[PDB]
Amino acid sequence: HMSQSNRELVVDFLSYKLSQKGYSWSQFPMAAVKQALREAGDEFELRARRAFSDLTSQLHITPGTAYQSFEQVVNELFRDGVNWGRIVAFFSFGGALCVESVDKEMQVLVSRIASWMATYLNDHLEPWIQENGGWDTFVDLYG
Repeated sequence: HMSQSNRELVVDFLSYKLSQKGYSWSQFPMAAVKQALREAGDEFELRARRAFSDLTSQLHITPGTAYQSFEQVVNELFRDGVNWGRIVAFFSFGGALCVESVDKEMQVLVSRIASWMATYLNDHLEPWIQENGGWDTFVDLYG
């Protein structure tokens, strides 16, 4: 399924980001997409250094936060619709939310942000991804 493999991209990117940053990932061709996406998230974070401080303060995530609040905040990245750069920003933002969750001693949220990201990607982003050549196109652009 497209939807299972999207779930796998999310868990890979999150695990990679948590490992990279000194955190545990223990609550958790494909290989080329995963590799492209890890690298694309590194490049974006080094260059743009976005804290997404607007989005994070709007969501102010806690174990009581519902998917619909996550969805509403993420939509702000897509207010002019989807493109590849905004998808990269969405993965990097979810990795930032996992890191912030552990830092707020809300480690329970990591697993939940992973499900929420997979839900949002499969629902809102996959239609555009498929229309635009699927994840192969992401590899064509990002190496």
